[PDB]
Formats: sequence, C-alpha cells, structure tokens
Amino acid sequence: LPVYAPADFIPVKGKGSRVWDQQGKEYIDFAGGIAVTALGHCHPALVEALKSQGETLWHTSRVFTNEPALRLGRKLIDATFAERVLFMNSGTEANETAFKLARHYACVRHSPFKTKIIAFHNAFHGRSLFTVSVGGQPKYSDGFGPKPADIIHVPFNDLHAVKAVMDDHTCAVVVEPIQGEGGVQAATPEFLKGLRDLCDEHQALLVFDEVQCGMGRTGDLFAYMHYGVTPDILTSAKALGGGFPVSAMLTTQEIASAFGSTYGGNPLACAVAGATFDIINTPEVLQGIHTKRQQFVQHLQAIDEQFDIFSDIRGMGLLIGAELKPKYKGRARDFLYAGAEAGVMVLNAGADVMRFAPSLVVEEADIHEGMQRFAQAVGKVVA
Amino acid sequence: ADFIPVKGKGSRVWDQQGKEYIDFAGGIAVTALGHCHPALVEALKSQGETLWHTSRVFTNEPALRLGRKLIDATFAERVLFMNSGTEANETAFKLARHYACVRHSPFKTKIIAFHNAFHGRSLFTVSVGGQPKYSDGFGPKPADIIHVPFNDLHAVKAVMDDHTCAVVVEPIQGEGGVQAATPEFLKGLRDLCDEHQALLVFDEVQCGMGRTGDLFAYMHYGVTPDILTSAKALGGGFPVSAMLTTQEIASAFGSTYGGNPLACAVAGATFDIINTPEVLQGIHTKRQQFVQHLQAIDEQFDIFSDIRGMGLLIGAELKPKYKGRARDFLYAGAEAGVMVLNAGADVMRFAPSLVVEEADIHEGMQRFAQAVGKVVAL
Ligand SMILES: Cc1ncc(COP(=O)(O)O)c(/C=N/OCC[C@H](N)C(=O)O)c1O
Ligand SMILES: Cc1ncc(COP(=O)(O)O)c(/C=N/OCC[C@H](N)C(=O)O)c1O
Ligand code: NA
Ligand code: NA
Repeated sequence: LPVYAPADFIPVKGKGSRVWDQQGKEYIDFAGGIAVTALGHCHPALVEALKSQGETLWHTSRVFTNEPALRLGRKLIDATFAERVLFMNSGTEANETAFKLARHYACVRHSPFKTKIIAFHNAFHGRSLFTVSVGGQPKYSDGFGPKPADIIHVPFNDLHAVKAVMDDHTCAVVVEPIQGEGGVQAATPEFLKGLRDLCDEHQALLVFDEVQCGMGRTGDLFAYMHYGVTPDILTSAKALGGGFPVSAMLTTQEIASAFGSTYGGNPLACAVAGATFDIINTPEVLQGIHTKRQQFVQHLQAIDEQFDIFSDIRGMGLLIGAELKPKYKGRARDFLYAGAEAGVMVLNAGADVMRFAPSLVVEEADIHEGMQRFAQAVGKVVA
Repeated sequence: ADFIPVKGKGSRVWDQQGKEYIDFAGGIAVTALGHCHPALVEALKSQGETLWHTSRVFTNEPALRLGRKLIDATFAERVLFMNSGTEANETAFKLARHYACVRHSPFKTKIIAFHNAFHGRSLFTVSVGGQPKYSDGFGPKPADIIHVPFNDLHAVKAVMDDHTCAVVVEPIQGEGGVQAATPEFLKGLRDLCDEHQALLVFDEVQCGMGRTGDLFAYMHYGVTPDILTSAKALGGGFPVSAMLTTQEIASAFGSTYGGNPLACAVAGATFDIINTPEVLQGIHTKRQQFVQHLQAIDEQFDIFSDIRGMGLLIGAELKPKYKGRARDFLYAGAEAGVMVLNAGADVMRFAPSLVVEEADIHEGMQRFAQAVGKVVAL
C-alpha cells in the first residue's frame, strides 16, 4: 500500500526541521521529503542562492554552459573520483544517463552484445521504464508492456550470486551502496569490494546509485568514500539541490568519451546545489551528522527499552532504519500515521521498517522534541 | 557554443564579456516569458521563502492551484506533475500501456509513433522517438513500438489493430523540421484511436503552453487527445512538467499528483500570464513580424524554400543549395549577436519569448539578416 497524506494534512510552510500544515499544526520533520531537504526547509543560504541567481539567469539549454554549472562541476570533480559531470533534473534522469552510458560504453569499446546489467532485489532506481526495470521490485515494473531486456536481478549482498551471473557479456553492475527503500540495508564491505573486483575482471562498469545515500547522508560526502570502493559511474540527486530538483551523473573522461568537463545543468538549480555543496562538504557538518545520528539512535533505543518494538537499528549517518519486531510486522505505516498525529514526520522502508532521513543540520532541540513526539506515537500504537 | 550566457532580461542576454544578444531561441522554446520576468521572479522568491519541497506523499497549495488552472482550461480532469518533458512522457507512455493492460488485455501493447519524432532521451522515450540514430547503441530497447511517417494517415491505419494501446504524436514536430500535422491527419488519429480502443497521446512539451497562439495546439486543431504532456514553457525556465488526462484513464494508476511547490508556484504565475486573451493575441501579431522579416531576408538573399510552424514556433527551411548548413547560419547568427535554433541540418528554427518586444524582433532579425549576408557573401 502506498502512503498518502489525507486532505487534512497539506504542508504549507517549512522552516528548518519544522513544517506547518493548512490548519497551522506544527510538525518536526524527520523525513526530509524522503531524504531531499538535507539542509532543512528554506535554509537561508539556499534561499539566498535561489533569489540572487533568480534575478540573473534561470535557464540555458544543453547547447550552453553557465557559471553556476561550471562552478558546481568543478566542486564535484575536485571532491570526488569524477573527471566529468552531467547535470539533469532528477535522480531518475541521472540513472537513465548512467545506465545508457554503461550500455553505450560497452557497445562502442567492446561489443554490441555486451549488454547484461546486474542489479539487486529490492533496489530502487526511479520510475521511468528503464530505471524501474533495473529496480528490483517486480510489482513496480510489471504492467507497462515490454521491459527493456538483459537485466538480471540477484539478492543484495549476495556476492556468490553476482559471480554466478556475471560474464564477458556483462556491461554493468548497478547498486545502491545502502538500499534506502529496500529496508535501509547497507552493503557489506566484502560485497561492495567484490563488485569492484568482478567488474574489473569482466570489463564491466560499476555504477553506484547514490541518489539517496549521497551528498552527506552517510556522514561522508558520498557513501563510496565510507566504503573506500571507487565506482566507474555515480549518480546523485535529492540532497544535491536541498529541495530544488537537480541531479548529477559523475564519471571519468575515459568513460564519458563514449558519449569541457561539465554538460547541462540549470543555472538556478546549480546555484542552489553549489550553496548546498559548500555547506555539506565541510568538516563541521560531516562530523555533526555522526553526532546527530547517535542522538537519534539513543532515542530509538530508549523507545525500544520502554515499548519493545524494534529488532534492529541500522543505516549510516542520518539515514536511519529501525526494523520492527515480528509482533509488529507490517505496521510501519501505522507508526508513520501515529507519528503524524503526534506532530512528527517519519518514513517507512517497506512495511516492516521505520526510516528517518532528517536535515543533516537538524537542531538538537528538534531531535529531542521530535523523538519525544515519536515516543508518544509509539505509545498510542502499542498501548 | 562559443559564449557563456551570464545574465538575461526579457529577450536580451549578456555573455561574460558583456556582449548583448537577442534571444530568438528561448533555450529551445523554454523561456516563453523571456529571462527573469518580474512576475516569475516574484513567484519564485515568495514561494522560495515559504516551502520548496514536498514528496509525492503530499500535495501542496501551488500544485493544487496549478492543477485547478490546467483542469479548468483544458480537457483534463487529472494532472500529474514531474520535472521534465522526458519524465512527463515516460508517465504518459507508461499510463497508456498500463491502462491498456488492466482495462483491455496484457497483450494490447503496440505504440504507434512517427519518424522524426522527439519525445525525450530516456531509453523508453527515445525509443518512442523517431530518430534511430539517437536510440541505437544502448542495448535492448523497450519493444512494441512501430514508427510510420509523420502525416501519413494511411500508414497509421495499416499498422493499427486491437493490440494497439496508443498513438503518440507531436501536433507539431519541433525538432523534426518544424512540421505541423494536417487537420485530416490529426482528426484521423482520433478516429482510429476510437476504433481500436487506443489512447491518443499528444506530446505538447514544445508546442504547448501558448507556443502556437492557443494555450495548447490541440485547441488550434480542435482534436481532443486522451493524454497530453506539457513542459518547457510551463515553467518559463524552471524545470516542471505535467501529464494531463481524464479521471477514467488516471484511475488505472484528489485531482493532482506530485508537483514541486516552488516549480508549481512559478508555473502558476506563467500560466496566469500566457492564458490571457492579450498574450495569446500578441503571439500571432509577433509571428507575422518574424515572418515578414524572414520573407525580406529571402527576397534579398534567396536562402529559404519554406517558412512554416505555428504561432511563435517558426521554421525556415533552407533551399537545396544550403541544405545541411543550418549550423552555419546558427553560428553566423551568434557572431552577429542573435541566438537562433536549428531543426535538423536543413531548417532554421525560432522559438522566442511569447512576449518578445517588437523592438527586439526587429533588432534580432536585422542581426540575423547580417549573419545571412555574411554567409552568402561567402
Ligand atoms: C536510490 C534512488 N535512486 C533513484 C531515485 C529516483 O530519484 P528521483 O527521480 O530524483 O526521485 C530514488 C528516489 N527515491 O524517492 C522516493 C521515491 C519517489 N517518491 C518515487 O517513487 O518516484 C532513489 O532513492
Ligand atoms: C516534443 C518534446 N518532447 C519531449 C521533450 C523532452 O523534454 P525535456 O526532458 O524537458 O527536455 C522535448 C525536449 N526538447 O528539447 C530539445 C532537445 C534536448 N535538450 C535534448 O538534447 O535532449 C520535446 O521537444
Ligand atoms: Na576528481
Ligand atoms: Na477540464
């Protein structure tokens, strides 16, 4: 079942980690619009970037570059393995470009028959026909007519299964370093390094979808940096624009040459993403993400001590998953709705897992107040 | 291109050296109210202080208001918002497929589309697009897409059957040489879709939101599609898009779905201006100003075989002597200080602001005449 807000919960205003609806009810936001508003609502630096670029230039076509795109590209190139950056609007679009690029690179550099894409059960990569087919939930890709072929799914974290299906006809392995929608499941170190080794062996490209786990979410700028495994292609969105739709596909010159250092990028979007990048990619903010994770986790542990609802607390940085015990299997939506009644916005990650993806700069006072509200909601659900 | 735009106001653009250009390209028919239009800047700033983002779990006031405006003004009863034309087309094509699957048969999957069509660059949309060069080389394409020539109603009749789920068409093919559907072709598509229980999908990403001098091209033609997509002009430069359909069709998936609050506030302001008698009338006045200049340029330099399009989507096809050289005129245009487009290597394309000042039409077309003069003087 999808989760939709009823007619009496329409957000009208946000500031920091607080949201107000049409009736003026105030909520603490631990959801971030699904890990998008990584610097909270109407952050003054992002508002300033939006307004100043908004007076100057909003739009160029892909025929032109613009100063905000150039500056953002340079920032991303300097901070990561990337040598080339392509900007788009959404994570779905960035993933489309990544997957097409892996396919095309294989086609032109090796063979038109080198087409297999390996992906993982419960993966989420977007809702376009190609991306949802690479995604690992057949319920979401069924019912749209013929899917793009040569996509093979195996279980996340099953390196043996990857080894078994990979071959010289394989062009890519596509993986979320942490599967956000798929129960907040993190890759193990041996699995992710194994993917890098298998891609090297088969001359396939390793594609990291960091749309959800990138741009500071894990407490490193990108999850790949936490793991110390470098992909061939990486995608980023959501937190990248802090609520403004923007995305990026990062790769090397060698790979991008199959298709300056940057291509595309809406001037307004890139100005906002530049401001977001400048704040997130700091020692102070990245350290604070770790401090804040532990504040949330301690609250979740306290709730569990009182109410006995969780079997596991997991995730990385400020992507937090809390798996419900068997006695509460399927109840994630109910805790989410009770949370909203109590004035706190949370997420699910499937029907058995609570998910939290607050602003990376969420104030300690908001953590405590929001988690008190969530405790109150838990009390109502399990009374 | 050989310059970097840094600032725009209306239909004038400045580069890093402060060189002033006249913009007849609109970032490819996107900045339909020109650069930094004060109403759009005001909407951006006001919503930008209030709320930028909601997930698809929620709606928001700008999305509800924009949905209402589009529903009241068009055949639509339901509106789904996305970021780009590509995303809106993905949603439209998936919806046509899914509707056929659940309302008729899982085997009802054929999509009919047209040679030279452009629908976006995602794997699915580029495969529905009609330029094999752009869909080749990405591995297995989504199947059950058949292409026939644009404007060939006989060919559509021949390929359509009970296993057909959709006909996808741009009422005017912008990228494909600025070719307009004939009335009998477009009406014919509606009749064949009715006969075969298929959905007629109009891609109005380029020709919609006032571009033709009607709010949507379907209104010009008087042929109502089942699904329509809109983007580009809809946000005036802010990335936003919409898929418009009926309740009966949308139910295969309240009245709106999705929509970025900031994007929808900007698009609401854009909609309010474009959907006015005066702006829509002006589009026709201005088209004739452009066309008169193109005619005078042809009288002096003898370079065009045809001037076509609708409203402020203008195509000027080059004579056989200049075939393949549209890029040469585009570059000479830029040197002369005017930003124009191509529509393939044989066609010049113009897609200026719908409110482009007459002074800018005359100045930009004088610069374009200079560019043409330079190219022809050899
Ligand atoms: C790992 C990962 N990859 C790709 C995407 C798609 O990015 P988007 O198009 O920017 O939403 C996402 C986006 N998730 O957003 C929640 C889902 C969304 N509400 C939807 O179903 O479209 C993601 O988490
Ligand atoms: C009829 C029609 N349908 C869909 C699209 C795609 O819209 P977009 O994703 O908003 O660019 C377009 C976009 N055209 O943009 C011009 C070319 C484009 N920038 C490219 O190179 O992909 C269109 O004209
Ligand atoms: Na680098
Ligand atoms: Na209507």
